[PDB]
Amino acid sequence: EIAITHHVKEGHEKADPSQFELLKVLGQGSFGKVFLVKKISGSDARQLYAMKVLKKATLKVRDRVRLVEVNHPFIVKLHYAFQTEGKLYLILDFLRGGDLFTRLSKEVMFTEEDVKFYLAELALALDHLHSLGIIYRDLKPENILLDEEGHIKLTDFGLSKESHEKKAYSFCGTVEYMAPEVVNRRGHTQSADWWSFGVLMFEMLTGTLPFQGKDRKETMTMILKAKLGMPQFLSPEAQSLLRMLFKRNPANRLGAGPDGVEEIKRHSFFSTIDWNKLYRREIHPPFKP
Amino acid sequence: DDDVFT
Ligand SMILES: C[C@@H]1O[C@@H](Oc2c(-c3ccc(O)c(O)c3)oc3cc(O)cc(O)c3c2=O)[C@H](O)[C@H](O)[C@H]1O
Repeated sequence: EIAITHHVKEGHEKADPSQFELLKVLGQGSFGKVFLVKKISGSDARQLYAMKVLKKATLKVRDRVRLVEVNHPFIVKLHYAFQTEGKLYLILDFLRGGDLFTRLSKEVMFTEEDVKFYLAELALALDHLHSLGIIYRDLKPENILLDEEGHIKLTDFGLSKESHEKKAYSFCGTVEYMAPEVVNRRGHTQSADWWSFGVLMFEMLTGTLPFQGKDRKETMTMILKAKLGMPQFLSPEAQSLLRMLFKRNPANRLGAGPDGVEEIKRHSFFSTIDWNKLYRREIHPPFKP
Repeated sequence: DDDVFT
């Protein structure tokens, strides 16, 4: 079944179904049945939202690490999440005609030029979440959506497929995307997310995962100890970025220094990106949905 | 090893 992780901000005004006026019912393809709703009260009174009503889902609520919040071009937010009579209500940024990044990844072969675009928007999104106090731990393609124009929309919430004899865990993630210090349950600083960013990059460029074993135990061992062959068809710039992200010591990883994501934005792999034009949504995606 | 590749 599905587990949603809501990273709540300090002073979250908890909600309930009576706080939302119902406006439309949509079929949104991969998103299924979505309700368009209008917030009735509180600071965001009159705001329009998407609503999902899930019947078999668990809710986990976590504190951010950490002003009125502003929309980011490459993030969709979970604004409210509450349970009622066996139903889980999700109040989300409305994402008209959105789709899944995994759907695009299955259909296309990414070139380095393609990957530069998607990873650039994702780096802006991921760093913005860091500034809001959200560390992903197991950032993965399931967290990445695409809007109707083809731009990245990183979800600011967690989503896991968690299965009674099995004891429950407060954090259940996908091992293939977890940094070593996360695998060890010994650290989970924002630097862990830049390792996962590297896994994403590697998977986009090669269509394969860098660390994968027969079972979750062998994958852990590889993340901690394997020496990986760097694919030689990759450009010198792509190889350099992967090497700098795939440092086992989180303190030595690109993105972990004081300038954070700027260490990544300055890397030669992204040298063609105009980060201001990118933030203004003025650069067209390689694929249009 | 701190370096994963090479
Ligand atoms: C909670 C998710 O809601 C629905 O999809 C949405 C998702 C979504 C997110 C991550 C995924 O991996 C994924 O497969 C879907 O995200 C949304 C974000 C919005 O801002 C608005 C939405 O309506 C959805 C939205 O409707 C789908 O029913 C999905 O099966 C369910 O897991």
